[PDB]
Amino acid sequence: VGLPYSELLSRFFNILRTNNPELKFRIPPPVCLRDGKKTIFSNIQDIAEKLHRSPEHLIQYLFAELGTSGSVDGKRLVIKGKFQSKQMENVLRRYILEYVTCKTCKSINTELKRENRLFFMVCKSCGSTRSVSS
Amino acid sequence: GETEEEKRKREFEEGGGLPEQPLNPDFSKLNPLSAEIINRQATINIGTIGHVAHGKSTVVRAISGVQTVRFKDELERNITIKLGYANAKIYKCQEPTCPEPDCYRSFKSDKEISPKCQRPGCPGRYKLVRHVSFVDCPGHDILMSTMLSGAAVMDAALLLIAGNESCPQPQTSEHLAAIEIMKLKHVIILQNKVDLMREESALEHQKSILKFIRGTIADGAPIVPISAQLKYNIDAVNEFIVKTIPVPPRDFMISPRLIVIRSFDVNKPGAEIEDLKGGVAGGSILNGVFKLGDEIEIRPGIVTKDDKGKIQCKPIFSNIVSLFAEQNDLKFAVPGGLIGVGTKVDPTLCRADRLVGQVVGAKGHLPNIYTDIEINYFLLRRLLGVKTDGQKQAKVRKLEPNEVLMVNIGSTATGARVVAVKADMARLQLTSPACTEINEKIALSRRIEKHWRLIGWATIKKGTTLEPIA
RNA sequence: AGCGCCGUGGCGCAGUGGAAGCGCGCAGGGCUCAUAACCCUGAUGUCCUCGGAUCGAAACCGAGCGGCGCUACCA
Ligand SMILES: Nc1nc2c(ncn2[C@@H]2O[C@H](COP(=O)(O)OP(=O)(O)CP(=O)(O)O)[C@@H](O)[C@H]2O)c(=O)[nH]1
Ligand SMILES: [Mg+2]
Repeated sequence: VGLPYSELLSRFFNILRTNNPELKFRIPPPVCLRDGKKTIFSNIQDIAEKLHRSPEHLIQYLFAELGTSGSVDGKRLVIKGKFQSKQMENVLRRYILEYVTCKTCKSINTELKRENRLFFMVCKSCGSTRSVSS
Repeated sequence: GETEEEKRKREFEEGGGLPEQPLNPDFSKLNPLSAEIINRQATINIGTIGHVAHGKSTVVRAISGVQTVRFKDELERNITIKLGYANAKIYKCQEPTCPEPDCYRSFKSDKEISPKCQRPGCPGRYKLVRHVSFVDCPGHDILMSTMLSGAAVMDAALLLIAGNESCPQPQTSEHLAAIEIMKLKHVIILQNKVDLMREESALEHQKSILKFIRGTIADGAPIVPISAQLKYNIDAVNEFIVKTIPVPPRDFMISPRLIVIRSFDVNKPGAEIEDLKGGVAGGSILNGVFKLGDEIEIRPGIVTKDDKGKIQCKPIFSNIVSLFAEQNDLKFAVPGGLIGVGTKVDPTLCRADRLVGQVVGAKGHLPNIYTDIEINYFLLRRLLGVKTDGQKQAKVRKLEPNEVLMVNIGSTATGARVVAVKADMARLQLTSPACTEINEKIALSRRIEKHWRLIGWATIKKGTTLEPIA
């Protein structure tokens, strides 16, 4: 008898429609600057906010993807190397795909935490515990 | 201005605390729901089964709140070989006024006797209907001995199916058939992913799941849609467990026994050795009431090979330091719940996977180790766990003489050789020791496609015994 | 959880017991009609934190932090 299954399914669907009416669409367009020998990315702070991501971890991940060196200037990242905006856009796309939003379900409110020395991710909307560090 | 820790204390002492168990209670009049038993140990073992990488630890964590944690750096992420344990307290609201679906509440093991209702508007308290243990069964296609043994432990089943993925998950069916092998009916079907489907997709998935459950032995399985991540619809799961699943027949008549699945050396590093503790066997008790201070013997134990290649078996005598169950040290042990029996054994026996699936008997009983075992087998039509791309799920062949196969005798994970094949009967020679106590429901797996594959069930009919050296 | 390693100048090694090092990088100059090659000058540091013997430690040690490899899951 699967009758008392559809009712609690209905209850769950009403829960979903109550909690999450909106059911990412919040990625700032990475408008970059390629000044020949130099490259300046101003959007680094905005993409830090709209993805709820702390700046230092994001910029170190960017430096870990591509072996290029520079500095951080001002609310912007100043890397002296050669990259089209498409490729840094692609790197940000990878980081968005595998860090800000989980592959299994649509969510974003998760953030960095340190659970016995690495960076162990946890969520807020759900309560996840996934060991994503590298 | 009370701190949250002060608030939680005040509620804990207000909830009756956790009273100490009586040292010597009259055991003839004790039932598994008794206040001394129900408050401080788990009387029913519920086991999680599901497809790989869908979430079975998370459902248990959402129910109780006790982390399986997951370990071994590399195993932190892929799969865990050992089982996952957690205790939940089942609390029902004493007020009839609150709706019946949400009155149930599953709390962690440290909750009080009667904690307050978190529903806004109900001053009623919670009564403890039962305490339950959870045995997280790994669901990988390579790891099969641990799943069979954890099954051999548990008494209630919990099936997880993901919605957006394909309906006929094969190793989920393998889990269900393994459950059917050991004589369990009480299975609750869970839909792990329901938020991520549409209304029509969820109904289609339910229709498919129902269409799968027509030929199997289990017929009236409850189906309930939950979410391990969103953490909702927990109370009705407790409802279904309480209503559908009663206590298996387990009283104090049967002689004492143990079945160890896990080994845990207790050697806190950095600490000086002059302050140490014994070796702990993580074992389940299906029969036997154990009290603080007892002499017990691990029957297969020391397994040696002489100069002549003969296997000598030395039982591990041991005195029980403590019977660690649930949260606190307990004066008596309840059958039907996994417990850490800490004994004087050297922790090097309980460091690695050494005491995984081994029989134990207190002093005052003589189980028999065997070397040849007569076994009565019966197989299914097809192998479970192979996604053939549309072509006739592989049919089980008839067994050959002299073939190494994994024969899970209760908890024991042994690789035996067939010395003779008959119409329904076989004889298995073992190099890894195995004992026989009563029947020890057995699972059979072959090596056809690299990793082990379940084929059918069996029960011992006879065997050639060995006399342990004293 | 303990033990093996470490604490940049942008890097890697280093002397680590007189107090700022070497090469690779980068800015600048030199040679050349000119470029590369070659030749010279450089500014970068809490040499991770806190205390201690020490004229004095960055160095010699310890009451804390962070990052690395094993012991391996160490109720
Ligand atoms: N979207 C979604 N994700 C879930 C749900 N339940 C669990 N997960 C995901 O599963 C992950 C945890 O998986 P885990 O419990 O380790 O899988 P497993 O139990 O080891 C698989 P096996 O039992 O075969 O070994 C989490 O990171 C979480 O995001 C759910 O209901 N919905
Ligand atoms: Mg598990």
